[PDB]
Amino acid sequence: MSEEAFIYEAIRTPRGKQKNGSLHEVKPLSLVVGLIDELRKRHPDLDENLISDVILGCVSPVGDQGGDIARAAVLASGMPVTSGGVQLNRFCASGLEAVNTAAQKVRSGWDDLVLAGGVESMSRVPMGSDGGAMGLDPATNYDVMFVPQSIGADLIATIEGFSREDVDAYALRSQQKAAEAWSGGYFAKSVVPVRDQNGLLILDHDEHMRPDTTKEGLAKLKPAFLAALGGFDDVALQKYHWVEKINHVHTGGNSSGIVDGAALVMIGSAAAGKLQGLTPRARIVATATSGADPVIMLTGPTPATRKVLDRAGLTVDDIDLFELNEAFASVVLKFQKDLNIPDEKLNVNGGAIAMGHPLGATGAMILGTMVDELERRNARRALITLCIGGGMGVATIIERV
Amino acid sequence: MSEEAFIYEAIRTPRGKQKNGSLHEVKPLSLVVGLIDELRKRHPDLDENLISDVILGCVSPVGDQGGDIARAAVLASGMPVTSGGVQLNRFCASGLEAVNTAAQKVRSGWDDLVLAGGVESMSRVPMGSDGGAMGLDPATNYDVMFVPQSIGADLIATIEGFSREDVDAYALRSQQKAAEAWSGGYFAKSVVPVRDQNGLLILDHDEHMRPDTTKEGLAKLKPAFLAALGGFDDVALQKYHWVEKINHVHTGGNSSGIVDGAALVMIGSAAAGKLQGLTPRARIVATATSGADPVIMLTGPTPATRKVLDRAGLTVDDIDLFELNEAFASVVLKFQKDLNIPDEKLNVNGGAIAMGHPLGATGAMILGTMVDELERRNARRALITLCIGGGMGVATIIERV
Amino acid sequence: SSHHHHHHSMPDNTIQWDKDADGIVTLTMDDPSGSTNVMNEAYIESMGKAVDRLVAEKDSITGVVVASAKKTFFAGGDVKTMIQARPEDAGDVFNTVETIKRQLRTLETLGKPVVAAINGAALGGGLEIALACHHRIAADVKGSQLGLPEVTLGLLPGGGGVTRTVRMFGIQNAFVSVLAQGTRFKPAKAKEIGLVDELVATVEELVPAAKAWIKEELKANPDGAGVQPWDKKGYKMPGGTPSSPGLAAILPSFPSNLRKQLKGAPMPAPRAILAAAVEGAQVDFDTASRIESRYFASLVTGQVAKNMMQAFFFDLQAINAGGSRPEGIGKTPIKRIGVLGAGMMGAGIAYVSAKAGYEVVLKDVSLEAAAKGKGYSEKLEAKALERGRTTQERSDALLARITPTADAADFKGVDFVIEAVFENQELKHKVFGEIEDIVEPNAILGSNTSTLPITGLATGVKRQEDFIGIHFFSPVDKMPLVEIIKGEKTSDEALARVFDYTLAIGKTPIVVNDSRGFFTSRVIGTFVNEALAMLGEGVEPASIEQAGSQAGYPAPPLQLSDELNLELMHKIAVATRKGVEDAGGTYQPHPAEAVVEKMIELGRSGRLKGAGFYEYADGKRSGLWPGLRETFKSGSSQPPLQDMIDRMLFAEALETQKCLDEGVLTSTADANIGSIMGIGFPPWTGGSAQFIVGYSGPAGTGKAAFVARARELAAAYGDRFLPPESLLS
Ligand SMILES: NC(=O)c1ccc[n+]([C@@H]2O[C@H](COP(=O)([O-])OP(=O)(O)OC[C@H]3O[C@@H](n4cnc5c(N)ncnc54)[C@H](O)[C@@H]3O)[C@@H](O)[C@H]2O)c1
Repeated sequence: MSEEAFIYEAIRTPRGKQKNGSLHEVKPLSLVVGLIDELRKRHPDLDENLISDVILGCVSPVGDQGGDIARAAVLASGMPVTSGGVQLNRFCASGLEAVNTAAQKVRSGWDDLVLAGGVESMSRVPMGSDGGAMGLDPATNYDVMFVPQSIGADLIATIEGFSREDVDAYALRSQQKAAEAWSGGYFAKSVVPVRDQNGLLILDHDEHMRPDTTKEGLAKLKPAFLAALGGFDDVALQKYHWVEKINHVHTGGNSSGIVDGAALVMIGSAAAGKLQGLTPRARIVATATSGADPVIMLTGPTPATRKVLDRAGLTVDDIDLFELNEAFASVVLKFQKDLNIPDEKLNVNGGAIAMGHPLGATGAMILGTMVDELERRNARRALITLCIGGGMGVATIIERV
Repeated sequence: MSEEAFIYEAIRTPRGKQKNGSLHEVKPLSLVVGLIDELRKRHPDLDENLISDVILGCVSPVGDQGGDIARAAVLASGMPVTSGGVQLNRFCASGLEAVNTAAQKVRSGWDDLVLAGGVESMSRVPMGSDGGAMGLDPATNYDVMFVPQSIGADLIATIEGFSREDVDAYALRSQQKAAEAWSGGYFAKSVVPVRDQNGLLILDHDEHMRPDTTKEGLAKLKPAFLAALGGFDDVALQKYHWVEKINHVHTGGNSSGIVDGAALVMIGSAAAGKLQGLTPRARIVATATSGADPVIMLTGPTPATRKVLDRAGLTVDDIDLFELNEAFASVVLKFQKDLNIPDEKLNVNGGAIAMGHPLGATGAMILGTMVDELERRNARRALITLCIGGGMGVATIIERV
Repeated sequence: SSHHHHHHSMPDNTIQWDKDADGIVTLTMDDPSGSTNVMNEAYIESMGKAVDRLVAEKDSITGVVVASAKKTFFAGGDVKTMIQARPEDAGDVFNTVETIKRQLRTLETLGKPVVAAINGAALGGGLEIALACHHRIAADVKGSQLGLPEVTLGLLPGGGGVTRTVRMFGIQNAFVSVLAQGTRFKPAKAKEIGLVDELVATVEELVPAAKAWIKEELKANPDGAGVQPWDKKGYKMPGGTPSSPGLAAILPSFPSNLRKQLKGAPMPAPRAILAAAVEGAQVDFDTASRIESRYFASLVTGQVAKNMMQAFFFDLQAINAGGSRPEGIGKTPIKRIGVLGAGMMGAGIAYVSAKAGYEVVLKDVSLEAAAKGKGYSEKLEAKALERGRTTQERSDALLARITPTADAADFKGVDFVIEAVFENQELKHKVFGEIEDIVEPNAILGSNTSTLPITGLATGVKRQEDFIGIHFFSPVDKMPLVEIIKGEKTSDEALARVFDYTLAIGKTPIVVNDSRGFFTSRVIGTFVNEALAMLGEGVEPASIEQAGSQAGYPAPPLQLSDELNLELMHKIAVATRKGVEDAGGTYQPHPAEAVVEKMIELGRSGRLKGAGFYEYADGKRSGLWPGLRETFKSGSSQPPLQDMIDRMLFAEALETQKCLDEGVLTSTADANIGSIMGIGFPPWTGGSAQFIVGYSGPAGTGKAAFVARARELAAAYGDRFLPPESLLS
């Protein structure tokens, strides 16, 4: 609690799409090493021995992403062998959980300078490749009513009265704001183009974006068909017995995109920044971990946001920018409806519907997205949260410096 | 230092051996739920909504151990859906890293009461089942000079002049002290026997122990036969060019045993324990993460131990007990030789050579071992450290309360 | 570490030993204390000795043949012991199935071929013994069945049935086809799915064919002889193991699909079978077998298995043994049956009587309608001939026994009368009175009425001693229960003669004394009325249907309320109101009657009109009526779902005890099987009467906890939940 945790750098790779994507040929280890080299370029005289850990979120730590990919990034990039390296998995919030853990390690006074972020090469390591204790054990799956995230989003839209046109209207809004952010140059400094071992460009933009999306194009898509396997609808209605039928409104156009990407944030104390000649950009104000019902897994962002607002001593009116991951459109509309979030404050530079949701890295990507927009708008505070599988939730408040 | 991190409970399962093991039929998820239910038995009026996170280390997070097994333990045990759940992997220190991160989250002020530990069912999910970002990439394996731990251990013995009789003498000491600790009732309160759904006993002791071990029987054993694959000796000697020949002194009797087990520690602030009527057993004085050469992969404890001693303003003389994981005998004799650790302070209740090394859970197992031994001896401080794959190191100093 | 139950410090011997000149040991099972071979304590010791001897003489043994001297090969386990297993006996139950399976595992790994000579029914542990063999030959004799039906008793195949069937077929096929529903298979279908390898025509060929297979297996497959596919180096489980990427992609959907087919009912046996199957496929065979043991003990010591074992084993035996049949009555064979009424019921009644081999004279008004009921019986044969079950020799004999007619004098020589004419007492009197003197004086005169009391209907004939109620359920050809109703004038001989008829047609009888609503129609009325009351109180209809499905019923109550006409339930209310008002008492209306009359007021009388609680389109039931929530203001009353469940289950359980107190029923076994087979009471309860002695909730387990929970419901929802004094002290 003593030491304040500051963000000195927050960068990410472009997000390459799932089918015939530019980043499919890139190993996820290389996605992190490139970001490490970008930090070295922005700080040529950085004493890397002062870096005590590298914390990466990764939801499928298997194959290309197994064996502590954070430690592999430390060794492969030639970082000092004392610079740590640890992988963590908290499902969709792993990217933000790594930053929060890095901040909390700084606050404990026992760590000075830490790299935090995530990496998820979903084109190479699909979701569920790591198996799962809940999914593959029938006794746990039977007791804990397991249901995919897509069914929870449809249940939210059904209970809240979110029509297919309502969720598609938000999906159109995300494509527009993501296109406007790239056109205005908002992402020019934080999106680090991925290159090969020869320096040749591989990807410099978020190729999942469909900036010419129309209301007519979204209306012609078809609902999701772990889903498309029998049982999950009846299981959800067994707990939500007052709901008669689930309205399946979510498609590939109003849900987050399967993409590859990585993100890296440099967090340290004020003394670590002054000693290394690093200018602070934002201060980690407070973090929170909570959750809601594990069938409606995506209602977790609401109690996690109230929890972090309580700790920081703030209210909704004190936050200039709200950044919630766009796993599904109904989740964001539910979050906006509950906390009365103004529309011009919510996901102002587009979200995962347009740019993609690289599971282990999305939390650090949208965190650095708010570090840039707070600077560009000359605004003060931002709140970043993500829904989680299993019914969890994580929220973080940052303050521009 | 405004918020201090206190250990209120520290329990573990008995360690079941690799072949014909008692715990082979037990899901690793079930190993964690049993410890969760034990904590409930010791505190029937505990408000589990105050528990904000469950942090489990796991080196092979795949299959039975995939899909965030910490969150799986939260849901399967019926804990509040707000109780978090995150899996991490820092190789052999994952268990102690989970305790450190829990303690650091408490000191940050943004977490109140956290369960921390680890689980590793090596008889069901063997080492390397998760793949590896290094071994899968030949260009990276070729660059970092990957050399397995057992060969780093044999290389330590050759450089430091440790004979086959020397490493077998320490192994005999481990078997004797583990047997004396079990016979003396030291482990009666913290080793929670594993039972089936019917309450029938599955395992109540560390079955990997060989209490009747003799020096003559250890000599009849043969050296270890991944290190059996060719090239690793020549790769190691290319890095350590002054050594002409590696003396392979390590066998299955002087190295850590492959076992199944789980450990769980309850960590919280003073106000959180007072609120739930919890009596503090020990205090986390400091944590540190450092590293050593990545080819030797095992000299990490020495800089990590010195780093945590400097962080707490202490020296070796201020420490009553030293607990270093017995991954290999030469690792412990090297650590003892460097820091001049007295023999009466080092692994006083035996170690992994006798009881086993469940990768993800060991760090939390040997930490609770020192919590009990400090109470039993009425001593003040204990330092706990584990060597890590990739040449990393983690050390923690606890103080009896 | 032993093939025996005791290994410290004198049962029967049930196995003979024959070793021929070629070293083939023939183990012939023959329990001397019964006609059925069973996995009792005597078998465990007998098989334990033989397996000890098979190992000791292995240098002189070339093959093993398992056979049986009884008509059946082997049938089930020791249910009288499993029902007494308390939770503190879990270790004893665990050790018992481990000893049984260690025997089979030694027989399976003997290094020699082992063949099962399946001469008859191999059910439960009987098939598990044959599954331990390397080759299964079965005689295609009639009456023989094979399967693992211990899920029907609340148990699981704990003698290796789960483990071995998963090794043979994979996780999905073994669960769906064999384990989850305990399906019984005729030898031809047992060979089709793979439970049986060979078929022979008679039992005489079995042992010689088994020995011939052993002699042939040794010559052609010497290294693989006596080695199961899963004990070979390169065994690959069908469909893959849980680690396989193809199975892991669909594996998380197995529990959710099972939760769909079970609709959320608290039936723990299928859950444990799926758990033991998947967890077993993750480890070696021996570890998988021990995991199977622990799940087996978890079911045996639970209350749900004690409910099902009581209902589907003990209660069913007591009924089939004649527990409600009058004492000391001889059998009176049936020469020619005569059915008065060719409608939906009389068609099936004439079919099930012809399928059993009885001459049936079917009468109706016109010969047109007299053959429309027979046309019903050709629709079932033309579908049983397409499914390749029966023969054209049997089918042409069946339909020949059904004689359609409109001549009343055609009832000459008819000694059994089953009337299915419409619910009109003057009509039943008319149809009977025009037939009593043409049929024999020795003839039974039965009525299929569901509401009209047998006492009043019997006064239309002279031999009221021969008048009785024979109440089938629709459809007749599938529903197993026959509710025999004893009128005031009904003789014991007539009751026993109909009891013999019910067993002769393959159905299960219960004896009921004459009363309003009898037993089935009365008890099920409290179930549908309890749900309509909840709808009027303001409970969401989707929650009410969810409560009925999760309670274990086959159809939710509002849906069932549409099948039974709402103006039919309203008529039963007016009929019962006149009965109480004529007696002088004041009729207190059930809170559901105001819901019935409100729905009838809106012209939504149910499925026949196409409008009820559900909307209907093209004969297919659509969703729930959207105007239903505005009518009853649903959503304003949100009680816990478990209260809705208990309100329906307790309503029927209390009404069952009232039936027992009033003497409507004679035994608890007739009440349990009557409620299970008759009205669809959830099988996990073991019947509406077992539900009292087996209730389990936060209050506890037993009759007292039932009384406490009933009063907890009474103070919250109405005095109808107050228990009768017979359940108190
Ligand atoms: N429908 C059910 O689900 C159900 C359930 C239980 C009991 N029952 C009882 O079954 C009987 C009705 O049987 P069903 O549903 O097959 O009949 P149904 O509804 O098909 O009735 C029409 C039949 O009545 C016949 N009929 C009318 N007058 C006749 C006469 N004088 N002689 C002979 N036949 C005459 C018609 O010819 C035709 O055979 C009633 O007693 C009813 O209470 C019916």
